Amino acid sequence: QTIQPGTGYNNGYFYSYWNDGHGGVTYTNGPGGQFSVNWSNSGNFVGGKGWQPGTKNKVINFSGSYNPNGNSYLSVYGWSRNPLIEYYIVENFGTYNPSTGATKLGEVTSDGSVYDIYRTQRVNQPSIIGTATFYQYWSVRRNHRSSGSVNTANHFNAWAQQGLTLGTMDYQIVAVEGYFSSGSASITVS
Repeated sequence: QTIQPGTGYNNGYFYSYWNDGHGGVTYTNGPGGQFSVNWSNSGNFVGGKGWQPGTKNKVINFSGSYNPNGNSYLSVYGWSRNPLIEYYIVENFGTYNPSTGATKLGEVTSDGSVYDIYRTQRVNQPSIIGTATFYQYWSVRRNHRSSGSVNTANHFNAWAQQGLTLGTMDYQIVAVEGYFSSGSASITVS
């Protein structure tokens, strides 16, 4: 019932599950848009369900439970190509706000909360095209939650307004990410 890292389709949804090989993570696809993650003294991992490709105006619905113990995120997460960008619309997190130390590039209101916007840079890091230097875009929700709706156009438009351009979309998922933590989560996407 559980899987090792990979990508594919499961009950009509794209999934991606990646880990750094440290151990301590269990990823399980469920019926429809559902997936779960249970982790205990993990390394870095990212898993969840959605679409390949994403779109720039999707309304993404999610529902469930998210119980990190340590550094983890719950986000709409994905990539663009040309330019290569890794992006996040962060609905909830654990012990670390991923924007800590990052330069704030604005605010956007969407789906019941203000979000703060940031750009960061990854230097010679793994990516969907190989080792690369690339930007990351962040919207960080002020009011944390583990169910709701995300109107991705509000974010992508706000990012563009601020000079944060997206290329052609690659995948787009609701993802549970961890970085050397423990936790459990069970999320249904639509």
